[PDB]
Amino acid sequence: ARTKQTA
Amino acid sequence: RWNPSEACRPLVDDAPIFYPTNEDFDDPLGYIEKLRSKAESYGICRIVPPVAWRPPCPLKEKKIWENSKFPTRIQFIDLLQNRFGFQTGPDFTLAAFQKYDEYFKECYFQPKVKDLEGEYWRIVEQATDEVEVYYGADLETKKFGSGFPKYKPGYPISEADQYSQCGWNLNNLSRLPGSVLAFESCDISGVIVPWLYVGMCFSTFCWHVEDHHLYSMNYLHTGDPKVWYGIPGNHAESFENVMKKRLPDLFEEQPDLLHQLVTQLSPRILKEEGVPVYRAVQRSGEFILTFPKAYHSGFNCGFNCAEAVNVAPVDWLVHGQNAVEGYSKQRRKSSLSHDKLLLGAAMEATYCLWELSLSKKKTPVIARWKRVCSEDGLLTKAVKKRVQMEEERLNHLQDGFSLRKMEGDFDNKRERECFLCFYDLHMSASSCKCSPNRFACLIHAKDLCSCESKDRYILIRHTLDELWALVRALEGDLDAIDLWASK
Ligand SMILES: O=C(O)CNC(=O)C(=O)O
Ligand code: NI
Ligand SMILES: [Zn+2]
Ligand SMILES: [Zn+2]
Repeated sequence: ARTKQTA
Repeated sequence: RWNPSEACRPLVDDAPIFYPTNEDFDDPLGYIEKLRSKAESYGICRIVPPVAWRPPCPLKEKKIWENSKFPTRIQFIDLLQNRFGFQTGPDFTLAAFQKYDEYFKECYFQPKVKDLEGEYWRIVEQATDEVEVYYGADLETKKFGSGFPKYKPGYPISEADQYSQCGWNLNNLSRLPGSVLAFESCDISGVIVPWLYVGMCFSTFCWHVEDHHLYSMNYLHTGDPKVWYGIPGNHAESFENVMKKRLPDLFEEQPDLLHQLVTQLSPRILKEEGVPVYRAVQRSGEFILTFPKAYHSGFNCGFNCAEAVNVAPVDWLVHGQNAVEGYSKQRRKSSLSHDKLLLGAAMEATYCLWELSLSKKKTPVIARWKRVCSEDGLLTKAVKKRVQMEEERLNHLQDGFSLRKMEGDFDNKRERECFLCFYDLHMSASSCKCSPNRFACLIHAKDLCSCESKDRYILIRHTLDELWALVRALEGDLDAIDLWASK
């Protein structure tokens, strides 16, 4: 949704 | 499978290690601020909590330890440098994953930190065999639970409660007064609500930099050490260049490789390319702090469980700026609304100045906000730069455009972004009669349509006069302070 990065 | 005679442990300078007193520990943001001048040039640092500060981990409840299922992803360590993403791995529990880690280390090594290090980089740099591990990364603590305690009202008083309200509890750090993330209403996952990292041996988090160049705080709850390598922020670009230089084909294939978090490069090569790298060994019960735009990477020495979260003191505001601007040029989507945080900070500070004008009692919060705002203040400088940017951007608009004052609920609910930049438009937006609910930034208002200016308008949240009034208010303009204390 609103988020930090994931590889 | 282990081959110590061919180990490739990179000989890297240590990141500074800090031992805060209880006093220092009572004020997380203040302590981080004192840390800044001493360790910002290192990119990362290791923070050992005062003796006997060891908050209980709720994840160790066997109700969660043995039952709470979490996803993992598969990492081929031998592929991290020389060769793409991580594929879906099997589900695990903490118990299960620890057991498989024990099994793995037993098979692979039949083991201290430098041995594991040398062997890890052995696998990465040189590639005898395929080594395949799992990582339970970026797990939502609102889904899984946090490694820190929470308050339970009906139960007897405990030290657990004190930990739950402690500032270094990562559930509380993001929105401490002094951190502009407090002005983001949404509980953004990862940025504001802490994320969980369950690890096994060789579990990697590849080279990356926090979103919006934020500060990163990482607490290792339990398990084996986590090895970190960090680059100073002021060498970020250099690092990047070296990547482009040392992995040409991977960047020909994926020019956006850096933001993909699947590529690892050895600190040895980095040192031979002139990039300063600093090593840190995070053990159980310890913190690791990452500074703005500080590229960092690292791996796990075995089974562990970490918890990370972003934080944003006022000094971050200049970097957080660059970031979003950079994002605009990269035409990459953001994770938060920067102008919301900046304006929010300015509004809180103005509120405090207004309180002082009423000869209200000076609290620690009021003091902290006053300290960062005046013609020398970091907050004042940030706001000033933003307003200047606004005025130039508006100045560059050709005459025709109409103004409509943006209604406050314009970013609530919906993130609004430049159709081309993905620049967050919390402060300004441009549009035409061609495209309702489709906007551009003030820099790309030109590129929106083909229509003449008759049809062109601009949503403005605050008039230029009001913004400059804000800058003056931070500098002590009492009328301006009165003005912005009303908003
Ligand atoms: O520990 C990990 O797997 C990765 N951690 C981070 O990126 C961090 O704390 O900022
Ligand atoms: Ni990180
Ligand atoms: Zn744009
Ligand atoms: Zn148009």
